Amino acid sequence: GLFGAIAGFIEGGWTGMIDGWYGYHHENSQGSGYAADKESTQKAIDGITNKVNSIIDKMNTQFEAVGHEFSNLERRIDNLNKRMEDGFLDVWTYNAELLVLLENERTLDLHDANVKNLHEKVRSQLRDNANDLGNGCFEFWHKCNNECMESVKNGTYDYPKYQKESRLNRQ
Amino acid sequence: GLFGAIAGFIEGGWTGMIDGWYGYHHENSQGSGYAADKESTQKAIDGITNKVNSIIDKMNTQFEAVGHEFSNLERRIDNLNKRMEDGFLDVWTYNAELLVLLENERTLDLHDANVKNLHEKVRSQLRDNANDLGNGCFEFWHKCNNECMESVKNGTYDYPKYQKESRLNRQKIESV
Amino acid sequence: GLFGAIAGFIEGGWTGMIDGWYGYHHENSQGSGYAADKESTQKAIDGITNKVNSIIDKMNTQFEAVGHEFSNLERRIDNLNKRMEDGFLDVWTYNAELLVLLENERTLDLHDANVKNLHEKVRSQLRDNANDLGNGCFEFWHKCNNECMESVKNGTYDYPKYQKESRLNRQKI
Amino acid sequence: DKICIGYHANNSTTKVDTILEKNVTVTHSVELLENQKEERFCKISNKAPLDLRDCTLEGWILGNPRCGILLADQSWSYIVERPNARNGICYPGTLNEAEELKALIGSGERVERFEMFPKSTWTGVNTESGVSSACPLGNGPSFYRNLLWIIKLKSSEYPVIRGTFNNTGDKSILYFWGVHHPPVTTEQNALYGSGDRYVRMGTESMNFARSPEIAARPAVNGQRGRIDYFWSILKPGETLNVESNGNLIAPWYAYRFVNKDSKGAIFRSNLPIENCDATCQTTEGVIRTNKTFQNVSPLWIGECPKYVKSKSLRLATGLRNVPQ
Amino acid sequence: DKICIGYHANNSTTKVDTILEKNVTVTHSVELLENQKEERFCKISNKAPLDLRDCTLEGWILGNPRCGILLADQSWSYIVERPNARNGICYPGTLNEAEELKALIGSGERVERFEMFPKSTWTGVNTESGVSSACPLGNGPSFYRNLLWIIKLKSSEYPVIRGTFNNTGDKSILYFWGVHHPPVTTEQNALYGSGDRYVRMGTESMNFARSPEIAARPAVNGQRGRIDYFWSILKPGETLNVESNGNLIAPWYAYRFVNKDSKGAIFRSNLPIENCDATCQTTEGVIRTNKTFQNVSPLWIGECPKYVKSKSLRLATGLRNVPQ
Amino acid sequence: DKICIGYHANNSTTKVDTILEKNVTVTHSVELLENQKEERFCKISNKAPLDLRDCTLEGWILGNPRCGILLADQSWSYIVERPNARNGICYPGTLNEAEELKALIGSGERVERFEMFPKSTWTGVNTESGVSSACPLGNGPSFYRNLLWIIKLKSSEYPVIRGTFNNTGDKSILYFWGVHHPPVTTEQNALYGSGDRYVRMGTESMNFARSPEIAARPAVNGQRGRIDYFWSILKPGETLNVESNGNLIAPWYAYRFVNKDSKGAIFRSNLPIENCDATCQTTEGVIRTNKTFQNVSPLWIGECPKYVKSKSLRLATGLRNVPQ
Ligand SMILES: *[C@@H]1O[C@H](CO)[C@@H](O[C@@H]2O[C@H](CO)[C@@H](O[C@@H]3O[C@H](CO)[C@@H](O)[C@H](O)[C@H]3NC(C)=O)[C@H](O)[C@H]2NC(C)=O)[C@H](O)[C@H]1NC(C)=O
Ligand SMILES: *[C@@H]1O[C@H](CO)[C@@H](O[C@@H]2O[C@H](CO)[C@@H](O)[C@H](O)[C@H]2NC(C)=O)[C@H](O)[C@H]1NC(C)=O
Ligand SMILES: *[C@@H]1O[C@H](CO)[C@@H](O[C@@H]2O[C@H](CO)[C@@H](O)[C@H](O)[C@H]2NC(C)=O)[C@H](O)[C@H]1NC(C)=O
Ligand SMILES: *[C@@H]1O[C@H](CO)[C@@H](O[C@@H]2O[C@H](CO)[C@@H](O)[C@H](O)[C@H]2NC(C)=O)[C@H](O)[C@H]1NC(C)=O
Ligand SMILES: *[C@@H]1O[C@H](CO)[C@@H](O[C@@H]2O[C@H](CO)[C@@H](O)[C@H](O)[C@H]2NC(C)=O)[C@H](O)[C@H]1NC(C)=O
Ligand SMILES: *[C@@H]1O[C@H](CO)[C@@H](O)[C@H](O)[C@H]1NC(C)=O
Ligand SMILES: *[C@@H]1O[C@H](CO)[C@@H](O)[C@H](O)[C@H]1NC(C)=O
Ligand SMILES: *[C@@H]1O[C@H](CO)[C@@H](O)[C@H](O)[C@H]1NC(C)=O
Ligand SMILES: *[C@@H]1O[C@H](CO)[C@@H](O)[C@H](O)[C@H]1NC(C)=O
Ligand SMILES: *[C@@H]1O[C@H](CO)[C@@H](O)[C@H](O)[C@H]1NC(C)=O
Ligand SMILES: *[C@@H]1O[C@H](CO)[C@@H](O)[C@H](O)[C@H]1NC(C)=O
Ligand SMILES: *[C@@H]1O[C@H](CO)[C@@H](O)[C@H](O)[C@H]1NC(C)=O
Ligand SMILES: *[C@@H]1O[C@H](CO)[C@@H](O)[C@H](O)[C@H]1NC(C)=O
Repeated sequence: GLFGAIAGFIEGGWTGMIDGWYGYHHENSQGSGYAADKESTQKAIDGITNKVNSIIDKMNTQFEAVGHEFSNLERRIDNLNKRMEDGFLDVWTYNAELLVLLENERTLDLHDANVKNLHEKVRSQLRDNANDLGNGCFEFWHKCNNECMESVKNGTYDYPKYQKESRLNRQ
Repeated sequence: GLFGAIAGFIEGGWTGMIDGWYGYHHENSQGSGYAADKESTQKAIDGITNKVNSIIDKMNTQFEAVGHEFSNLERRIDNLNKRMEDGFLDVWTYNAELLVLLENERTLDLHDANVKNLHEKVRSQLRDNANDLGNGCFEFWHKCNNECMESVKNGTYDYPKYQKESRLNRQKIESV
Repeated sequence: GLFGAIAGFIEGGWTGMIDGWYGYHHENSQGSGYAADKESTQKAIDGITNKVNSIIDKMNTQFEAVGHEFSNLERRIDNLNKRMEDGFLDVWTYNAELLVLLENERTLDLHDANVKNLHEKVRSQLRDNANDLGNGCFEFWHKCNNECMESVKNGTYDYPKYQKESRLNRQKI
Repeated sequence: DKICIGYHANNSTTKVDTILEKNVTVTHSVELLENQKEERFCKISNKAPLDLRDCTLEGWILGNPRCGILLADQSWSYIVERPNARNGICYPGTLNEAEELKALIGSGERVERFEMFPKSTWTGVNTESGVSSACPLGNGPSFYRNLLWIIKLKSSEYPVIRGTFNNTGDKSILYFWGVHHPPVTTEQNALYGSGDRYVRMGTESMNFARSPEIAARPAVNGQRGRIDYFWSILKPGETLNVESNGNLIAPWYAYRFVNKDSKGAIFRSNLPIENCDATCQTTEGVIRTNKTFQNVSPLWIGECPKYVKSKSLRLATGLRNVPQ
Repeated sequence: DKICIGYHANNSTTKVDTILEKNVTVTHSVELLENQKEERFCKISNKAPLDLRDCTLEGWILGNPRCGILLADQSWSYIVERPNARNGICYPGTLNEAEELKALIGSGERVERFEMFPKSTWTGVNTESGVSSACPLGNGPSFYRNLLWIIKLKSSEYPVIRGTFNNTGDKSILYFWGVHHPPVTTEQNALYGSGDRYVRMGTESMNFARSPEIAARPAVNGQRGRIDYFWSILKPGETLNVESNGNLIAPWYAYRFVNKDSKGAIFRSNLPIENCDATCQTTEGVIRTNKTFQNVSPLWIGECPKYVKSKSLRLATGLRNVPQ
Repeated sequence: DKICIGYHANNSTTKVDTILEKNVTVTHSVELLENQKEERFCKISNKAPLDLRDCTLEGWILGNPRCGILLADQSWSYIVERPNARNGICYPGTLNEAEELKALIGSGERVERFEMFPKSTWTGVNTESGVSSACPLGNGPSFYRNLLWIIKLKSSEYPVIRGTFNNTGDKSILYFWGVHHPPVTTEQNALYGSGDRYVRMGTESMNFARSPEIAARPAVNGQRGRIDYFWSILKPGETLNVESNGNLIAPWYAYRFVNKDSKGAIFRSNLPIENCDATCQTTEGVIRTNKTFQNVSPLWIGECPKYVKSKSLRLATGLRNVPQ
């Protein structure tokens, strides 16, 4: 099912992030920008490439009808051949068309899960050192420089390092 | 693929909410009541309707057996026709029976996800202005009238407006 | 899709837990140890067994080719018979091979979701009486003995019972 | 003050099956399979089916004298043949390419019965006295109404007889003929004559020839002799030339044939044909449903749901039903 | 004090494929496809198969004189025919509807060999000396054991011979006969005679008559002559009348036939038959498994897993294995 | 200071269908179905197809005199026959097992044309003047180049004529023959003679015999007579004996045949054959694509994508497109 992120609590996408499917937008004194998430984007590409290739590969056989002819006294086996040829045509049409419907659903949900997981990955590190706006953004309770931003992306964010500074800001 | 809500951390359903699949139950000085979330419910209805229609639509062809006859000297092509007709019958039976099993799973999981997402949606606005009971309910740390209740469902809940009143009531109840 | 737990925020599995698929590891004054959660594990076994059995059961018919022979003047119905035999062979090969790919995915994701749900179930009981480390572990703000651990696993953990001891340890720090 | 998020529940006991779990009670579901039938035959496209009654398909188009009720113009939506109909090929013999004929007629919608060759076509022979107790009309002996059994005059020899039909219509013509095979040479010489005798038919697209095959056979319907029956299609603009010096069972009445523009059907059934209408007609009965599947029969003509072996195909629409 | 939630891991190196990722190590899995076979033939349902050995199916059922090892009643679970069997139709000619014959016998369970027409049926003729070097037994000439080659006595003409068999049994009867086509007029006059000759076979449902077609054909086994072989089924209650004044290869021994109530098989194979039992027997060998699919062969008898082209079909049951 | 998690969006308006929702805009997708073709025929495996041009398959392989451009050695990847080709079976009659013939040739790669029986084979007869206005070459009457119409000498009778061909090559030989059926007894006596006439062909594996069937038929191409055409395969090492006392249409030229090791094709089409290359060649044209599916044609030679009825099959790769 829907994982609630895409067109969810993150209401829209970024036309400004062009180097990846999932990523970050950061803000501090050193300026701003979009940056793709390097881990999740590549892994998604690998999986979807695999899905597309795997689907193509399982579709890589063909029922081949023939142009054989039948006399006016062969009407029964003629019709037999036709019902068979139409039979497999309808089976493979069903398989192809339904697979596309079902897997398109799965693919879109896959991205949704990837975005949600990416968001929780970040939310989990920042903890109470950041203010969750609920829309996919986090406001820092401390000064967060470019390297600080990088640490979040690496998933290596140092919580106890900034813990006291964040906590002391209580109005 | 369970999302943990239905027969999950929300232990049971509401026979009292009859106007929708997913919704709210509120309590305040003005009383209580059930209300369906029409947005998430209607969207689900459209999706399930679409799934059923799409399935019916892909099942909209038929292999048609015929009543042709064969002589006692035509045994081979008789059996050929029979193995073919039984062939597609077993194929379509397989397709139909397995699809029902698989997609019933997905449909039920879909509802679970919808309840979960609607729940996270409310939790995200209330934040620490409310007490998460873990059962799908939130106790407000402030007074929430009907207009306050409406904003939560509708998604316009004003968090900082109630922030001050809420924070004093978490302090007053704690023994520190 | 991924539910983020398996090979996720819980980085790896436990070779030390041999009695179940999903479970716990505890540490306290009385020592440490692994324990399988038997409820969620059994439910998974029942579901997977049913899935496997149902798949086998829908595969429980066979298209049977025959060894009938055809003369040199029967080339057309011979070729017809072969294209039919190869026809159903390709359909069932496709069905089997693709079903395995898709359902292996679903099965692995199912385990992921079960671990995730199990993790939130625990997180919900402990609340702020424990510190969420983000790796699937919880540091208790109070002393949690073997019986206390059992209550968490068994799902009967008494929150207000430990609340004051927890807050005073958060107060002193 | 509190607010709770939750989901619908109702009084439903309806269950569906899932891949992980069987018998799951759900709030809403839809059945896709139809198991209901009216055991009877109705009209397809407001056109009545043809009941063959006490006659077999072969008995009808050959014009068995006991099939008189059926010998006329016919327009059918489909054909109903009764399992044990007694009136078949009354005079013993093989219908050549019988199954292809059944397939042809099944693909047809209408036939117009007309007299192809009047009795006066064949002169110098006895075109009367060609009847048999094996093919009775009423109590008295008779013969097929679409075939003419010609026997020799004892006065003259059996002359070479000829007939011609030029098909100038737009409709194809289904016609029949035969070759008589007497049990003993005595009868062969008495009915036709000595020497080599032949029956020869030809058109622009067909060339036919046979000779009598005299053989002693077991009695069937009091007859040890045989007739090899044949059928063919005279295409529009084509011409049929008939030439024989003996043993000829000549075409008499034939059918102008109209090909059905869709699949036709021939049902083997005991079910009553009634005054009713149907969109979907199976061999087991009428299906009236909006459902996608049916377990009733693989054999049908109108617009029917897909046939499967399933007892039920129920899709969950609502959610897992969990009343408190 | 702390508690962690986690998941199982073990020493499994077994891998499965998923739609998003290949070669994924899992803790538990089950293989659905069987690729192992015992290359041999075993018994199905406590019944031994029939090895045709050095004889072809036609050679067996016609009774080729070198097939004596097979000359008896036969009951088979299935039939094994050897690729290069030398003993077939020894005397050159065509068996009409050969492939339909194999299909019928393949659909059979048991045949009982009996004498249909004893030599005393045919009077006024030579029932001995009906042999040829084309069908040798040892060095000396011989003939099929189910057929009687009748030739004229040196003294008299070939008289009209007659025979009758009423099938009063409940079992269908498979019988064979033939029409001899000598190469030259010399042999025709010497073996049977001048004038028009005939072979006449008939039942309630069949009418057969032929004359000899004298022609010199390329030599096969020293023979410019030919025999047209035929086979048929005498239904229970039916009667066969045989009438001939020459060139008849008469039915001698025939078979009472028992229809197999399920699919039969005829395997063309070199595999040895052993003393063993099997539930699933393919043409490539025996499969013993509780698995759902098999990689061995599409051609089999008994209860076999579905045939697919796959090398492996492995379902994941456990989860992704992540040891530490 | 803040950080946000988000996802890609762009100007893509490309849509896909899902099970829950139709017309869903996505950032990235791939079309799996190919609807485009070059309406023409190209080379498969760098080998050109055979253009039959103005001749039907029968007219070509029988050697219709107007098909002379094709009467030579031929090597094809596949065969193209044009719908309304004028040069067919010119002398009226039926080609026996025509559809099996077309199927065999379609399974072929190459034919080598050689002279099987030269006119000098047949002694005591007239091998010239064997022509007809129904098979004209230019203005003058003519006949097939693979067939010899043999008639009686003016002076002598039609003697029993014989011919023999031993096939000592490794390739099978495709050959043709016929039986002439005059409309009236007069012509039969004039061309061949009275009494019983026969046409007899034989090999180690084949037995063929026919007699003239004299009958008055409707005129086709100014001919009331007919020819029954036959074809067969002389296996390597086999021998063909031809024996006739009349009414023989003799084999003259035949073909050394090369069996194709895979499926061959015969396309009935008006599309032009060109010097070009294709991996996938359909009957409707060439498909050049990396796509998995195609809606163009079920009939093809070479390596083609799977045929379906779909108008589009588009898989989502990227995500739901949601610009700011
Ligand atoms: C989603 O968000 C809010 C949920 O209640 C709604 O915004 C509130 O709706 C009130 C009810 O209509 C509006 O009423 C105003 O205030 C009083 C009610 O207290 C009315 O009598 C007035 O007519 C009206 N206008 C003024 C100037 O008072 C409020 O505008 C508003 N309240 C607040 C605090 O913002 C949205 O309408 C709702 N959207 C829906 C239902 O579509
Ligand atoms: C980015 O993350 C990686 C790990 O994901 C960091 O590398 C680790 O550094 C620690 C030391 O602090 C080592 O104990 C680990 O073994 C390292 N991991 C690996 C895989 O080698 C890396 O330092 C991070 N980069 C920054 C700038 O913080
Ligand atoms: C699922 O529901 C069916 C409802 O028919 C149950 O079927 C009954 O099961 C008993 C034994 O358990 C059997 O006698 C019959 O199959 C049913 N009895 C009836 C209809 O009286 C079934 O048990 C349920 N559980 C499954 C299939 O696991
Ligand atoms: C069917 O056969 C399979 C494989 O031959 C058996 O598989 C096992 O399941 C048991 C369950 O307790 C495991 O302990 C075994 O380890 C499995 N086998 C392997 C090789 O891993 C199975 O026992 C059979 N079916 C049933 C119902 O038992
Ligand atoms: C067929 O080949 C085309 C190459 O022209 C493939 O399309 C390209 O795919 C790459 C990788 O995603 C893109 O960067 C290009 O923009 C695509 N070019 C297009 C769409 O014109 C296409 O994916 C291939 N199709 C299949 C089914 O393999
Ligand atoms: C209650 O349940 C019955 C059967 O379980 C159903 O027919 C009915 O529609 C339901 N609702 C009512 C009675 O209001
Ligand atoms: C009758 O057939 C002849 C040819 O035999 C020809 O005149 C025409 O096709 C038919 N006659 C008419 C008037 O159409
Ligand atoms: C893996 O460990 C288990 C548990 O001890 C045991 O089966 C064995 O040691 C290993 N399995 C294999 C197949 O080697
Ligand atoms: C994955 O499958 C098997 C592993 O046993 C191997 O043969 C194959 O090469 C592997 N594929 C890749 C890309 O490594
Ligand atoms: C064969 O025997 C049965 C005995 O049931 C008899 O009724 C029948 O007439 C016999 N057939 C012939 C041809 O005599
Ligand atoms: C499409 O791209 C252009 C160029 O980058 C930019 O204006 C915008 O993203 C889109 N254009 C419009 C008119 O929306
Ligand atoms: C989707 O796109 C086309 C537009 O004509 C058509 O299939 C349909 O009307 C549209 N809407 C839906 C819901 O399919
Ligand atoms: C055909 O020719 C070969 C020559 O290699 C010969 O051995 C064989 O006996 C011949 N067959 C005949 C004449 O029937």
